[PDB]
Amino acid sequence: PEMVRGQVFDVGPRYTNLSYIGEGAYGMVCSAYDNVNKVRVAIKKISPFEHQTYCQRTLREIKILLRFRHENIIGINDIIRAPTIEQMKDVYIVQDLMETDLYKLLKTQHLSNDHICYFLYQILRGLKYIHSANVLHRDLKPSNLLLNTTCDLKICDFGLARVADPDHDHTGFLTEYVATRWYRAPEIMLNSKGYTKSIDIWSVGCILAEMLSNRPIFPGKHYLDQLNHILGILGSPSQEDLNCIINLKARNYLLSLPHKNKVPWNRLFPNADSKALDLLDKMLTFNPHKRIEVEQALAHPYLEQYYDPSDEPIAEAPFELDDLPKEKLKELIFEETARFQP
Ligand SMILES: *CCC(=O)N1CCCC[C@@H]1c1cncn1C
Repeated sequence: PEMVRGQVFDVGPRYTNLSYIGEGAYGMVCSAYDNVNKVRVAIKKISPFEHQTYCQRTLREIKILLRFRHENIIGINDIIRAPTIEQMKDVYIVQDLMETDLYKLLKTQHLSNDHICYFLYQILRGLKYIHSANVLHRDLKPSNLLLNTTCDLKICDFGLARVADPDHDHTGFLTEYVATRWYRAPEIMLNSKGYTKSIDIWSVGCILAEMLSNRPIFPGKHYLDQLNHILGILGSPSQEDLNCIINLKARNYLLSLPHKNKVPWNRLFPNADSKALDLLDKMLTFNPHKRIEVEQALAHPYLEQYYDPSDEPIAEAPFELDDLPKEKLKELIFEETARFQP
């Protein structure tokens, strides 16, 4: 077996000429030369089988990415594992290699207004398909937006995705949450489990703001600080928006704060296109019921050069793991990956 950094990275004779990339969210990832399709590919090694929560996220991603087929969503090209459940310890997921990502690009490149527009279009076009499948991504951020040399954009990492469940979204105040802090909507900290499509639109809003200035807009240093940063820019919520929060601990926390003024977007982003700021405002709306939806966002004047609903496909087949034990989830991972065996 191929070895990388002194660890097994056993991708078989199909995949040769390995090169270390890094230790991605759930293990090692390498590029490799695909001897069948004659291109370099990305391969991540997953070792989830000792833990039920890791089985769950691995299975979630595999099931979702195998069903989805969309230009702005990363596919799965191939899955490598042992021929039997007993011998299966690792799974290698093979995907199109993408030269960079929006996190890397934002750390050293100024984006033109045309690049911002085109990136936002592609994010929303992918997101339209995801939401049309009744799925929430729940971890949109620059590092999950892959880009190739011609700036084609693909959304990555469906490990934290869920089927939407708006009727069960309500929870109490300061309920712990899994997804990345700077891109978390204000309601996560107040009264929401992140089971509605509006949680993804907030994340896209944060990404848009980050494209405009190369700095995260709400860089919270820990959990409740994130809400401090959001309110610092949006200002104090209105009475109507407070009345939408029935939970008393969350309501009374917001009422306890001194008045904070809205910072105008054109002062924060003096070089931005005014249409980009109007769409930004609508994505970063405090009240998630008033927040713009993905299809409205595509139809916004900022994106008029690209908007074409007939070329913005939806899923044909929209989508309990939570308490299946890990033994059962290994079997389901084995089954979900069987089509890639000879
Ligand atoms: C979800 C992000 C991810 O898997 N990658 C981006 C960072 C490098 C490794 C991954 C990559 C590169 N090209 C394609 N893919 C999936």
